[PDB]
Amino acid sequence: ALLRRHNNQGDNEISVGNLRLNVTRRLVWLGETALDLTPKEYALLSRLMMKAGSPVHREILYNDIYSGDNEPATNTLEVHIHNLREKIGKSRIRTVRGFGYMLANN
DNA sequence: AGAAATATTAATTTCTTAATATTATCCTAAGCAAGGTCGTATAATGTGTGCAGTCTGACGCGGCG
Repeated sequence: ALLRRHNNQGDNEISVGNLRLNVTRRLVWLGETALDLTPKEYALLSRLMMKAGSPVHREILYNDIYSGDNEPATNTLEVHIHNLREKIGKSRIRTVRGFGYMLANN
């Protein structure tokens, strides 16, 4: 409840185009079908959709999926975004060099 | 049943190359404001410190008879 009221502005459903995300139920809906999303990809997608339209920093994402203790040594955020874009479509997740990524609303 | 060891899918770093698109040097041409020099033909021809308040006592020393 807390997380939802603060970040998702109180709403239980994020509606961006054909993407619909129930953050409380952990459910992602491409159009009307359901998607099998790994934990990490779910976290990334959650964050991008909550801050709809506005690019999120790379470091914000890196913290958001990676617990302080287990921090890897190589390219992971990029691969996770790649698979998120493969399961969702290259159009949704636009790349903003230097300052992370952005989910397009328009 | 409550763990307690095992086989599977499955979520996931890790390189790797290529690649792929963005982005940021670079570099020279050119341009514009700024800084430096010349050129002036009525005639014009010598000076300001514009003073300075005796400090001062030996003392050096150059004279100085």
